Amino acid sequence: TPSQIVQGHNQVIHQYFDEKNTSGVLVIQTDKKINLYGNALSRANTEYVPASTFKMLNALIGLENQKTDINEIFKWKGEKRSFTAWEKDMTLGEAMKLSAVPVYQELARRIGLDLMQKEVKRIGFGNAEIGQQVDNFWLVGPLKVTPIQEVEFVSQLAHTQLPFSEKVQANVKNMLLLEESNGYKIFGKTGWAMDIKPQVGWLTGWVEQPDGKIVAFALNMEMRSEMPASIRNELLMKSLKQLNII
Ligand SMILES: *C(=O)[C@H]([C@@H](C)O)[C@@]1(C)CC(S[C@@H]2CN[C@H](C(=O)N(C)C)C2)=C(C(=O)O)N1
Repeated sequence: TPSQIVQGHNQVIHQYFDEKNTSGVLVIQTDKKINLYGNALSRANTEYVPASTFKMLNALIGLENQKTDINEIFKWKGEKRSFTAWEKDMTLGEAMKLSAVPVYQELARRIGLDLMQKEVKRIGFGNAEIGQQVDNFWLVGPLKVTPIQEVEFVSQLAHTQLPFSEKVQANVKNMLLLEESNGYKIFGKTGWAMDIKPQVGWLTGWVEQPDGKIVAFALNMEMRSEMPASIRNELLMKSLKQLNII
């Protein structure tokens, strides 16, 4: 009789990242319990630049301090943008889905360096340091945050427990819906800091199960330029299925 290799979800998710030849961690939180998966668990408590995951907090700060509203159409004023898909007028929510950096740079400059630093420190997000460059501090430093801190943050958002008004948190959640089917909802925000070394990739969000249970997640991995952006979504969805969260 031969031996049989027994693949549990811990081993499977570890090998998902190995198969992509990179280091990654997946942080899961539900019922105030955090579990770590992937092939590089030390990443969970390591600080990285948040990249576009910071758009969640940018939106919260801008709406709470009445620098914008959910119906405002941010105009494309004619510069060549990184993607043709971004060259249009759009709302905060559409810019969230597209990760349209110039919309959130315009918002960050409305907030201003002083109010932004104060609010980031009030929330206590990551190292809570934004430096002197108001339009890129989440992309190239100095702001950094751990994956555990991101799962804690996004779980509070999902439960309307952040120190913001309830309506503002509800509105930002609505900007983050990615998928609905069979009574499940998946919310989240990607990030990819391409201009630092090593590059860092994020997918932070939560699943609402059909009975209303919230299972939050923060995927964090080393990126390389040859990777398709969808690698983050692929690794997340395969892992969530292995964990029976979806
Ligand atoms: C934010 O993390 C990052 C920097 C430049 O602010 C950004 C915008 C780069 C990418 S990858 C690329 C950008 N938008 C593409 C896309 O998915 N759409 C819908 C056009 C992919 C991201 C990202 O994680 O998506 N953010």
